[PDB]
Amino acid sequence: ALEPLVDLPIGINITRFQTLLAYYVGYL
Amino acid sequence: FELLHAPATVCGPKKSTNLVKNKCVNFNFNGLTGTGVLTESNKKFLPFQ
Ligand SMILES: *[C@@H]1O[C@H](CO)[C@@H](O)[C@H](O)[C@H]1NC(C)=O
Repeated sequence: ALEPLVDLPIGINITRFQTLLAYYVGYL
Repeated sequence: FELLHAPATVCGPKKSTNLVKNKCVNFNFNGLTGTGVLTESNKKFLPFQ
């Protein structure tokens, strides 16, 4: 199980992301 | 000043008391509330719980 590390009050509407460079990805 | 729907990140001083174990007491921890006999435990929480 993954456990909480960081929890940021910031109020943004996220819709995209990218990596700073193997590495996977799956949507919740 | 502004407040909104209020996803606040800043507040003033929060209150506190001494810890009164082994008495029936009206309690608040972190904003969660009830009434009970608070007492010491053998239970082992994880560091974030
Ligand atoms: C996020 O979307 C909501 C939709 O109601 C809007 O009220 C809010 O201003 C948006 N915030 C940002 C940072 O885009």
